Amino acid sequence: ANWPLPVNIRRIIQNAQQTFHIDHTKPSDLTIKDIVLGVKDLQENLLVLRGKNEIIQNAQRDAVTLFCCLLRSRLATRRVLQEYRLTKQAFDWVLSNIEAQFLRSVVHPGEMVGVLAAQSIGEPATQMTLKKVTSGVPRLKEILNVAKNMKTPSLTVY
Amino acid sequence: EEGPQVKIREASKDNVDFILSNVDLAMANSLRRVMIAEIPTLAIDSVEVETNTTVLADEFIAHRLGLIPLQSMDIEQLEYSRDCFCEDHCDKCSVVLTLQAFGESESTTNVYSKDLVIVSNLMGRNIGHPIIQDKEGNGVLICKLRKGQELKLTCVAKKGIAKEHAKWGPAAAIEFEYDPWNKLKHTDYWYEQDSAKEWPQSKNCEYEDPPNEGDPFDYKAQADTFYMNVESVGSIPVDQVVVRGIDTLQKKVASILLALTQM
Amino acid sequence: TLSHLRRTNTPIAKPRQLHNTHWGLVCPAETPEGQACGLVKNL
Amino acid sequence: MIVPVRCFSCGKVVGDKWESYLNLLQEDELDEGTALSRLGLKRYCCRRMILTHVDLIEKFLRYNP
Amino acid sequence: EGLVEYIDAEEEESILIAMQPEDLEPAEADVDPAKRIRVSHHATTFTHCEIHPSMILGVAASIIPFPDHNQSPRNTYQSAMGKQAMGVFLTNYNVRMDTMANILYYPQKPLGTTRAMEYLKFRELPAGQNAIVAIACYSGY
Amino acid sequence: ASRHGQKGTIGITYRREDMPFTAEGIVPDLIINPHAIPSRMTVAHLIECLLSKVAALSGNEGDASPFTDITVEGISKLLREHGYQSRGFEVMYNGHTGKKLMAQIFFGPTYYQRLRHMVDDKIHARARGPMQVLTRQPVEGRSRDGGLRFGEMERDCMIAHGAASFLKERLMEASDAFRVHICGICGLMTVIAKLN
Amino acid sequence: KAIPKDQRATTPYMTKYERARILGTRALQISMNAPVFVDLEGETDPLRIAMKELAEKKIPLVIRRYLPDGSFEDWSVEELIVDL
Amino acid sequence: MNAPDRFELFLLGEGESKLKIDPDTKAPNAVVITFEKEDHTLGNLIRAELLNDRKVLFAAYKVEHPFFARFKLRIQTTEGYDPKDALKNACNSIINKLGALKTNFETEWNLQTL
Amino acid sequence: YDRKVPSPTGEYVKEPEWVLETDGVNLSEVMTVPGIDPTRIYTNSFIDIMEVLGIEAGRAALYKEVYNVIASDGSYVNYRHMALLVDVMTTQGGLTSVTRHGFNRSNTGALM
Amino acid sequence: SNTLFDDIFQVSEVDPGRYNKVCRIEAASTTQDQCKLTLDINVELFPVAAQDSLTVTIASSLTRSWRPPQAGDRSLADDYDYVMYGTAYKFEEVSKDLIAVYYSFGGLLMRLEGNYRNLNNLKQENAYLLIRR
Amino acid sequence: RGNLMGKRVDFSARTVISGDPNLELDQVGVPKSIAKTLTYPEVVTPYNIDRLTQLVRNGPNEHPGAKYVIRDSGDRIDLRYSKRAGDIQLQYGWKVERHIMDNDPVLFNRQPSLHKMSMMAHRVKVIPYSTFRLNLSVTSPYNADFDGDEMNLHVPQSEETRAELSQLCAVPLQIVSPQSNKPCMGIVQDTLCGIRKLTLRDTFIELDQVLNMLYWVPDWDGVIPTPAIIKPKPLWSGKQILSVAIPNGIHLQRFDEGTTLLSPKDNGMLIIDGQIIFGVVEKKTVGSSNGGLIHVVTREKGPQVCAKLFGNIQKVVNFWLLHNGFSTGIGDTIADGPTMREITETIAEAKKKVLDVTKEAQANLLTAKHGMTLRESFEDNVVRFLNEARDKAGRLAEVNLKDLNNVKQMVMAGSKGSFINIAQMSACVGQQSVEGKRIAFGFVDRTLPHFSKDDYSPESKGFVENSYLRGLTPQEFFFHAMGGREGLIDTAVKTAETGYIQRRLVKALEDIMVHYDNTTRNSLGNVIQFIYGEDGMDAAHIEKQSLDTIGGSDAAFEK
Ligand SMILES: [Zn+2]
Ligand SMILES: [Zn+2]
Ligand SMILES: [Zn+2]
Repeated sequence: ANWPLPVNIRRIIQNAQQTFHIDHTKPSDLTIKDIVLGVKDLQENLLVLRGKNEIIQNAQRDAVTLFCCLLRSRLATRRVLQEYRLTKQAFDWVLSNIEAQFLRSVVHPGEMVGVLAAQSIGEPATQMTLKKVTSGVPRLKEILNVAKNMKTPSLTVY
Repeated sequence: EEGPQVKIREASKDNVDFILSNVDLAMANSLRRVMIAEIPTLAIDSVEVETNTTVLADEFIAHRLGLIPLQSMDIEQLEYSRDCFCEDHCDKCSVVLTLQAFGESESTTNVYSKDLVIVSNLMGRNIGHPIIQDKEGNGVLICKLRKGQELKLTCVAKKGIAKEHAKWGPAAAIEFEYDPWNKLKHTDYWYEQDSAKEWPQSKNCEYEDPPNEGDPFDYKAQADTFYMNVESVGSIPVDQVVVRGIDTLQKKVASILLALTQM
Repeated sequence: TLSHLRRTNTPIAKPRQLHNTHWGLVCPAETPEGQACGLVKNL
Repeated sequence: MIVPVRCFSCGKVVGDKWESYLNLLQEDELDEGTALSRLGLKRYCCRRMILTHVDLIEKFLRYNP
Repeated sequence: EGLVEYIDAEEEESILIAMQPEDLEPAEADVDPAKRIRVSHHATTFTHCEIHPSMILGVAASIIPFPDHNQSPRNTYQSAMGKQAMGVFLTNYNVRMDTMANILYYPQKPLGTTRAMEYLKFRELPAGQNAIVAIACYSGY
Repeated sequence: ASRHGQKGTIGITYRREDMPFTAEGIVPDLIINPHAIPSRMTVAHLIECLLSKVAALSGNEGDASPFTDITVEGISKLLREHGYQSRGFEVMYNGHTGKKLMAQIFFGPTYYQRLRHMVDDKIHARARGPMQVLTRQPVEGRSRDGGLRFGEMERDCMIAHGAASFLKERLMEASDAFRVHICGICGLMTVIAKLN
Repeated sequence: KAIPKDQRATTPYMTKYERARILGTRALQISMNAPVFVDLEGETDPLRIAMKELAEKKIPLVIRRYLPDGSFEDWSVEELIVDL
Repeated sequence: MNAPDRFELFLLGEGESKLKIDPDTKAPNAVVITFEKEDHTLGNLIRAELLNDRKVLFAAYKVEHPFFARFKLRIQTTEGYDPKDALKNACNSIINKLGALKTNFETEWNLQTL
Repeated sequence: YDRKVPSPTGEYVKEPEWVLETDGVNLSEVMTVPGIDPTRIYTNSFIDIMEVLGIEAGRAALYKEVYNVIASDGSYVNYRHMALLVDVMTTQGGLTSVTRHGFNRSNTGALM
Repeated sequence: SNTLFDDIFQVSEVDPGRYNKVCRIEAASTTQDQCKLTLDINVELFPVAAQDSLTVTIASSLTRSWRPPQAGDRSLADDYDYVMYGTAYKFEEVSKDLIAVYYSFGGLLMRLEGNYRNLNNLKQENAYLLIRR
Repeated sequence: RGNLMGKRVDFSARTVISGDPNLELDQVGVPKSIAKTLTYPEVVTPYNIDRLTQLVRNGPNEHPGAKYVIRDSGDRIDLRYSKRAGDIQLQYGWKVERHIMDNDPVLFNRQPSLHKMSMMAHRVKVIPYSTFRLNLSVTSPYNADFDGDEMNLHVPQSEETRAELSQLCAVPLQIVSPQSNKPCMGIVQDTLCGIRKLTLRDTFIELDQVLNMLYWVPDWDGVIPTPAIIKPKPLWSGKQILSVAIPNGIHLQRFDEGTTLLSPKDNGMLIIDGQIIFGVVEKKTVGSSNGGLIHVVTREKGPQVCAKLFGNIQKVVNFWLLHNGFSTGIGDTIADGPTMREITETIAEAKKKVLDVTKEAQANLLTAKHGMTLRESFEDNVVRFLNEARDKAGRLAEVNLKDLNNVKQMVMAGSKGSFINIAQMSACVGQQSVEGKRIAFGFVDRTLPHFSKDDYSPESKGFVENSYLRGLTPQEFFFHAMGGREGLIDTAVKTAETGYIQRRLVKALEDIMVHYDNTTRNSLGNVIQFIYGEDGMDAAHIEKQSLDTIGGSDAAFEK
């Protein structure tokens, strides 16, 4: 259940927990409609693409599915109310917040991922130097070259 | 008298083990440092080489000369060349010694500091004299010559301090301990079983009462009483390092006071 | 200087590995890093 | 190369104790250890200074010119 | 007088060699807990005995103190650095005119020697000083 | 470097005072960071100190010969007889303050080498000097006042930083920079330049 | 191959690289004794100035975003949002 | 070759005054006095004395970088009390004790034989 | 092997399972074998996984592989990074090496 | 200008887990069996031991830079021996007819269990801990 | 390769580097001389003439000076020779190649450069002596250490160029690296080793120091915080003051093994409103970890604020340690007398096991596991037997180590050291190995000429029973040496082979970038990914979060 996703929601929450001094003794001013419909609406303003057509409008949905899952499981009615006594004000803030952050976590056109990746793999590779299989550099070499004569073949059946 | 008070135990031409009590650690230290680094002294700070048929390099020899201890009692009435209005040096801000040595015999001639020869006019002030504590009276072994080797120098000793250079330190080494039993708990000893059986016991304990088992921790006590000892190269008598030390530190302080004023 | 005069070079299956038989004859430690490691030996 | 004037570490003049030290060894037939202490060299910063010195000059002087 | 022989790796194959003579030829008839542990002299066959294991080393490593209380590779590093050390490489450095020469002002024989430095003339032409060191976190510099 | 594969450059020099000191008034000529020890497992180093200390004290040559029965105990036993903590630790006071140091320190003498290769012999630093006649590119080595290699690898990084302009400025305005005239029909440098 | 101000799909938000080039280019003009469209609260460094010409959307520069086909979209530093 | 002359450790150069007094901005009745060509010896001694005055609410000091020999003393005193005075007093109380120690030592030194 | 598995009650539990590791490859014929779960059979020989299951699968293993190289070393690397690699290695419908025999032929300009 | 909790405690255990100037004390409450206490105390400045009668007090009075003496002749909530200041972080429902709280005195910790404190106990940073005899 | 894509450029500099604890993370110490050489073409402008002319007057050999003055026509007035070098009235439009001054932006790199982090922009800080001086927490990205490494510096020449460095390649901007999607700069050596101590519950500080520590932090709000203690003595805790370094609004929950909002072991971590509530501060908190006080502080307060976080934490902790001291000696490697006993025999049984296997095997009683030679199975056993032995004698040693033991003391901070180090330095070193097997029979049927033919006992084949402390035996030595070598060798190899791979990857992807339609295509335009990383999200702006909907019983998902 632990996967790297943009926007550390947990934090935003804590950052409302004390920015609005929320007391876990009095009741919230949140309407079940507020939360539920709010969380939903939030999911409409995340965006990563802005074409108005079908195809792209469907990609956009894909690239957000997961995060949203995170988002929904976190910003759920009980939770919002029972887990972290938010208030229409705090909650309302937390949303406007996520949106912006999300939008900030998008890649910028120009980002030279080609290299950025090549290096991200080459480096931790030059950190490798040493239960009977071919690993480390040799193997990585085996792979990148797309060798056919691999030393440790194997088939793993279930 | 007033605060700060001493209790000399030992004393001689070179050392002065003494107890400095009712002072702040900050001071015990400031004092200690100053002794080590800011008391002025005369020392060769320029060597003019005329001939060196030796086995040693010029600057190698020059370095050693600088290190050779010179008298410095009346240094307080010798100026800093940088303040003397002369061009370069004079007899108001320096002391020039000559070194001339020739390998005469075929039995290795040694060159000691006792061979430096004051050429300038001391002007009747005790200053710049190859200090000699040898038994045989040959202060420091400067160099050795062979069959017919020459060494003809001319040094100019100037006023200076441990800060520009260590050759100018009069102090040598200063012992310093406080709270021999760790009553003050300013340390946490490293042990394998009994930090008391593994760690030695300083002479200084004898001059203080133990910790008394069940007594609580004295959380208000600070550091009073310090057991020091000043060794002395000798350009200055030990008593002086302590005094001049105290003096200098005192002047340093005063100059800041004088500062605000001119401000 | 001593070390240079007591040096050994081996031009060109496993030759840079310190080898059993080397005991007693070649220094187990002294050898250059990388490049010619194990190839340059020292008696 | 000649006895260091003064100890790197603390500054205790030491160059005026080499010959003294040597004699204490040869004639007084003493062990390096006591010889040192008698010369007033009580701390190790000042004991390694002499104990370790390798008076190479005595070999440089045998070179004629 | 035949008390020694010259053996090459080939003949080495056919011989049994005791390390220490003593510790390896007494009959087994309490042990210092701080001394390392050695196995035993199990062999009614010894034909030779090592002059001295410290001899398996050579010039460079020979100057390392206790290289037998040191991680393998660190011994190799030191051996490569002892050759970049300064000191008097020859008492006649002054009479030799050669491309660069580095000499130490006050070379010191090491307080920590090796019974094999006597032959490598180290104490006579030392390369290094005996500094008072303190392993301690100070100014963080 | 010590004698145990542990090299290091100086990072600053402190005068006697600023240095931590021994109650005896002894101060170190050198200070190394404890952190360069756990991992390098270069224990002998530590030992050698224990030994060299005892030795200097008792004016005895310390025998750190390899395969011997010399123990860290037998030594620690000797050093204590010499009035010192059996391991090399010694209460020390902070030079600035004079106060005691809450942590005793490993203090003793250790043989240290002065390796060649000294900063000043390396400090090269050029700002457009002489260039090669063949490539019109900066020359090699510092003895010649050359340029530093901004090779392949450095380039990739710049590309990775997305700093396009800088790159151009590095691979051009500094080093190779040349103006050529071309035929607007056969892109060859076959155009006779008669500027006047 | 142009693209009307409408049907604009590119990011409304300014990319870091775009702003770093905008910042550079204006900083450079400012370094060449060019008119400053802002009031200096006491700034002297071209860049530092140019930064403040952007913080007050007063930098007459437009970015032309080429797509990968050849077409493009012209965005003005006035339009582009600068979160970062 | 990039080493600074030793004397720059105790000799003020051009445009360097022994002290500079700027008013701290964070606290009230606060002042940051920068000292030139002075190290721990003074800094810490004055910091310690300055902490004996019960009208002193704060007092610390730092040599921001070993390379250079200068330091900063910060002082905050009770409303109506000027730290510069709090500084003056301290230096004095210091000199006085010092003189004292000078004497008492010289006394004892004279009762000594050897 | 160790395999977490949803328990009837909801929580993931550890239901160890027998697995056969092999010292030799021939995927094409082993899946067909009965008893094995052909849904999960695997191999570190991506090439083979390619020829047999299609290229989209090959990409998978290709990554599954690289990943293991890097993670067996405790080290982590964000997906995307390796992703890009594998993909770049997998867009031309086949397994294109990082060798010259692969990407320099690519269709690119001469200078690259 | 208040006081928020008074109560004598009986110390049942004193634990010094690899600390030489700190012990974690657990003393029960005399009177109401419901109340129990867990606290970190500097045994170097304020020893403690097997079954002691400890008086506890909380409050929030006798945040501007700290000053020290002078007032040595002024205010004095010094009717105790040992005193600490801290920030409370979490209020928890021990469930049932009981409720607990957590305070941190610069790392020295304390957990208090009871119930009528719902009112007498603050909800913010402020919180001094006073102990005597 | 060496002339077109890799050239020797002008305005470059290189020297030895050394750490400087009073330099900001993003700065770099440039030795005066180097600064006096490297220059920067600044055009004359009413917003500067005064400074510019003033420098031109200072000349090329006093630091804030300059060299060369460029004019309209394109002439170069050389400021070191020139009857008119003490003249020269600057004219708007002219260029004054000035020395590199403080705060200039410069590209600083260490080779090999297999990262972006290997090349970063630093604020210049001209200083005495001749080594580039760099902040320690800039150490790892460049993978430097100060045993002699040299580093290269390059100076931007164009106003744009500078901007490109200060806005994209600045050290601040690089703290949270996209590769590991976590930060790439932590807190090391002293600052780390110390910060931990400074944190221990047992650690308290008083007035005089507190006041210095506070002042030491440059951004101090000068508001002395109230002591954790006000009783018999007003004492502050370590956490107390360190918290001054941490800015406001930073929150951080942790929970290690035995944590419990009362962490009896001063475990986990709890930071609220930039105030450290509970937990010792070490690697997990301040390291360059994922959850880290750094990952959080970068994301929350801004790159720069977090850039500062370093110096502050350092300045405070360093000072504190400068006065607490810390060290290590042989002593720290000595184990309890009864322990070495328990250890030595711990091995004594391992040997008997090997021996008991051996005799079993020689009786042909052994049952060969499937797929392995009875011989293979034999070996594997002994190797396992011996490894465990080492590991337990080792563990056995690790327990003695008192919290006061400096080695253990660093291991706990996570500032150097690991089980292994202790285990080998203190108890049995271990079974040596070459080519994944225990030492071979270089000689006929034997390891050395000191053993009898056919002898698979541990001593014979490379099992170093002793510790680095006790010392190895010749054979042990030699063996351990063999492995030692195997290491150094593949060391030299694992470097080149990798260096090569590092390139093939770089060339292969070189030209791939995220285009303006959020697509990922190479030069040709051929789409490679329809959305980068499949979510078109930038790697740096990501963090491991928990999807609260996958786990837990069905009942708990409902409750
Ligand atoms: Zn004069
Ligand atoms: Zn000494
Ligand atoms: Zn043409």
